[PDB]
Amino acid sequence: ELPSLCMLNNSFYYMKGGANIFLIRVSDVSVLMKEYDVSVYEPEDLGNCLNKSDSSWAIHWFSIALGHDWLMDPPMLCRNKTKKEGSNIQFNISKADESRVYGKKIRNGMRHLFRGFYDPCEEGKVCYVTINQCGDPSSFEYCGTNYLSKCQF
Ligand SMILES: *[C@@H]1O[C@H](CO)[C@@H](O[C@@H]2O[C@H](CO)[C@@H](O)[C@H](O)[C@H]2NC(C)=O)[C@H](O)[C@H]1NC(C)=O
Ligand SMILES: *[C@@H]1O[C@H](CO)[C@@H](O)[C@H](O)[C@H]1NC(C)=O
Ligand SMILES: *[C@@H]1O[C@H](CO)[C@@H](O)[C@H](O)[C@H]1NC(C)=O
Ligand SMILES: *[C@@H]1O[C@H](CO)[C@@H](O)[C@H](O)[C@H]1NC(C)=O
Repeated sequence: ELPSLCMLNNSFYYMKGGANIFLIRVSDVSVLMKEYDVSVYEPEDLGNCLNKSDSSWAIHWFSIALGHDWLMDPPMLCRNKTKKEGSNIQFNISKADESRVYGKKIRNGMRHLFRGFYDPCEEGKVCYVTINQCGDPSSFEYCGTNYLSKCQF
């Protein structure tokens, strides 16, 4: 009934929600841009981030699990599903004054979902949690069997 979660290492994680699998990475680089890419204001805006209808519930579940407040928190950014390059849904957790409180909350959520998670975000620098759906070109090689066989799925 809940999505299944896997931790590969401190930067690479996976979620399985029904038939869909998602690559979740913690990193210090983003190629998304507010007012160019899509701002995810409400849960149903996730439909503009993902080509599969049955994927939105799982991403929403994960957002709630991390502590995202849909009404009040900074909107997630995502790449529009009309782009062939593939899904890229992003939480900005930077240790910088504008996103500081939010990032702390989201890292606490990561810690609660993956007890082995340690904080890799540097003070005054950018830091992100980024999700790509397996099977989109934006997942590159990382949903191959040589990766996923390390997860329980
Ligand atoms: C993620 O959040 C960080 C922190 O708010 C953003 O970086 C800041 O952007 C503002 C607005 O342009 C700058 O004035 C600050 O100097 C930046 N701070 C740092 C530490 O870089 C960053 O742009 C956000 N990322 C995305 C993709 O929107
Ligand atoms: C986790 O594994 C990926 C894929 O092999 C690798 O690229 C990445 O650097 C690893 N992360 C850490 C923190 O070792
Ligand atoms: C996504 O891109 C299409 C064009 O490719 C555009 O018509 C649509 O408004 C975009 N959606 C969002 C939410 O920006
Ligand atoms: C999503 O589907 C639309 C329409 O079929 C297409 O333009 C786009 O390339 C697809 N995106 C991905 C990431 O598969």
